[PDB]
Amino acid sequence: EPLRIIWGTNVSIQECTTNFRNFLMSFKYKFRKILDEREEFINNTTDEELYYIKQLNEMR
Amino acid sequence: LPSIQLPVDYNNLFNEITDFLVTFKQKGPKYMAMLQKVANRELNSVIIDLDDILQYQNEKFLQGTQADDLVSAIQQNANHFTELFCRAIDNNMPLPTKEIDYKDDVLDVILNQRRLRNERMLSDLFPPNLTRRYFLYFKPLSQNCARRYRKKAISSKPLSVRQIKGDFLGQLITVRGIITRVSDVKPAVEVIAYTCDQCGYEVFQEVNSRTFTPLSECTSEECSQNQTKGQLFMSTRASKFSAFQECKIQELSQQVPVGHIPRSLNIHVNGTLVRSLSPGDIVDVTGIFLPAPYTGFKALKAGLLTETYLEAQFVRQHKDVYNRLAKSIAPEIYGNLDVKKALLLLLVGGVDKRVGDGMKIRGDINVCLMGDPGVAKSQLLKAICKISPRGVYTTGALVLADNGICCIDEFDKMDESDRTAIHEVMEQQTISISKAGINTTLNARTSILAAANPLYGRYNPRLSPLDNINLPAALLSRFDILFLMLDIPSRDDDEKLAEHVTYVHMHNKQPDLDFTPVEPSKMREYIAYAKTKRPVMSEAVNDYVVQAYIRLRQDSKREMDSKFSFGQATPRTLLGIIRLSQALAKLRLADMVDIDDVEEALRLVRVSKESLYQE
DNA sequence: AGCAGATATCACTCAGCACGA
DNA sequence: TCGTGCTGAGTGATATCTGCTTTGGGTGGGTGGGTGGGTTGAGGCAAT
Ligand SMILES: Nc1ncnc2c1ncn2[C@@H]1O[C@H](COP(=O)(O)OP(=O)(O)OP(=O)(O)O)[C@@H](O)[C@H]1O
Ligand SMILES: [Mg+2]
Ligand SMILES: [Zn+2]
Repeated sequence: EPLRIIWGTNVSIQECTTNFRNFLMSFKYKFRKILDEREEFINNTTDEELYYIKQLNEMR
Repeated sequence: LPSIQLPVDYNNLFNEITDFLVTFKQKGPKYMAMLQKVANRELNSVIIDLDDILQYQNEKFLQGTQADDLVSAIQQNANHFTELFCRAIDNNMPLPTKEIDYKDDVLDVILNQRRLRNERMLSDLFPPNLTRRYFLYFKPLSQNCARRYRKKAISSKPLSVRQIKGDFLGQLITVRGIITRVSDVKPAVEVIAYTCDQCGYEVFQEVNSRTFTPLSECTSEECSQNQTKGQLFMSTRASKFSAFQECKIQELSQQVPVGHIPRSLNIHVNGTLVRSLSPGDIVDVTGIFLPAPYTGFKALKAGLLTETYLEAQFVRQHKDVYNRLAKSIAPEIYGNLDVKKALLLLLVGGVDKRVGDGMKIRGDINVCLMGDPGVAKSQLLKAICKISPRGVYTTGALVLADNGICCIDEFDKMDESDRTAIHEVMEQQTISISKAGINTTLNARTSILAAANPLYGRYNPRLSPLDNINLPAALLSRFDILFLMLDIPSRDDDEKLAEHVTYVHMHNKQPDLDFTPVEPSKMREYIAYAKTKRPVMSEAVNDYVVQAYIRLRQDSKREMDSKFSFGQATPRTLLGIIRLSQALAKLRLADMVDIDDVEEALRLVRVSKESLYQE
């Protein structure tokens, strides 16, 4: 099948597209909180709610 | 193109270079270890020491297998030997010992795919500089090593800009001078990578000139064969770039002949040597003197006349406490203890400026010296400016003085515009530019040292102090401390002054032997330590300062009832008193401000003006 | 050296006819 | 009404030669302009 690759690299454009779509569809700020070593500041409503889905809805 | 028979055989010299790189020792070979480091991406610059080459030649001669003089060949024509050494290094590059992510690099993938395409075509390439990940430089032959082996070191002998003539072109020479200009670092293209929209192949181009003509048409075998006309498009991702910097080196004052103007020589910096030269530093730049041919119509119109520049290869950079410090400020002058102490207080400039209410008391203990001609005002200015790290000397520059003392000479002669500029510097501690061309505002918390002469040239006792001073009274009031210096004739003082000056003229050294001046380095580092320090004051000292303030205010009002007083004491005098006390506490290295410091500041204030006025 | 205009010599398309099928 | 040449001059096209001009600086000028650059120093003038 035609397979699209960024010139000079071996990264598949399809893989990047699907990864970004998955990240946008399912992501919560609690992951950022745990990454930043601020896990004990996690609440139960905002950090457990989808972030970029809400951003897209507000943008629309 | 008639030929000549020159006594140089590049094959033998290449063999010599390879043997030197492989075998030379000074553990394993030094340059083999360097290449091993380069392979593992640990080093990006290789420097060839001509001393090592000379030692290797001496050893070979001692062993009986006399070889060609490589040092002289390198010195006489260094441009070719750079490429020769690069080729020798490439032919003997050790395999990497530390695994690296090859697939990350774009060039690796592109070359691997080119290899795959070539294999496919065969079943039915790139410039060496493209893959090079290091830079080569030549270190001049040290004079000590040359004298040890009975040889003359032309490369390492310093030369002035004038001594660099046309017969030195193409050689490795050293230049001594002061850098006057350095440009910004910019990317210089060496190899250009193109792409074919139709073919799918990559093309490369080598640039060794000021200008180049880009490719337009594909030259690939496939394209040619198939007759497909494919356009070439530049690709900056796969291209090779090297940091470039252009600098100007000017002659030193002692190198110019009598009745001649200094000259300048261009310098080109490539590779990792970038950022090694800054304006104002005296340097010993070693490089290859080369011409810069023109191109196109300019080439034809110019004629035989050629520009020149230097390819940088190596850069060598040239280099009771209160009383002691005061006396060591300017040993050459006759003892003026109070003025020296005031200069110390200005230099340290200790202060706590953290009001946070919208403004903050000025953190500079400004000093102004006014006196008749004859006092060593210029000497104090020059000395105190030299000691200061940010001291700037100007004649009636502020930006350079930011967060530092400003050394202004001929203060009275200054134009009114500069008077307003310094007024803005004091009251607002800001530098503002309002121009069409540009609009930049730079903060300036800089202290000012001012030297001025009276209105009539010499102080007139009959006239009031304000009359003798041309500057506006507000500027005088804003000055934290004002020192009036006068020359009163006297047998004893004149005799001592004459003896001191005569001894200085004869023996070229300080006449005083009662005490030994403190080393300037110790004094400056002590000043820096004091500046780093932060003092603190209590409530009792605050009440003492308040009492001193009321006493001073009453005394100053009584004095100003007459015309002799310079001016009435004001809250500005207060703030100056606390500033001086904080500076003295910083000097003491004790956090708590003591009553002794306040008393010393008060006596300094009294002796700055009244001591000399009463005389 | 590079660029824009021009000359002239290089092929290729539709045109159509003779034989036989 | 398909296949295979032979004829053919027309309609291209693309591989191929013939003349500027330029940088910048007065070794192109001021009937090409000064808003396309140069350009710091001396000089005369009006408002001050
Ligand atoms: N106390 C002194 N001891 C020795 N030499 C001195 C002293 N005071 C002044 N001089 C000499 O005076 C000479 C001229 O004076 P200087 O330039 O130092 O200051 P100044 O008279 O305040 O200057 P200006 O004439 O520019 O107002 C200097 O060469 C300096 O050597
Ligand atoms: Mg002076
Ligand atoms: Zn191609």
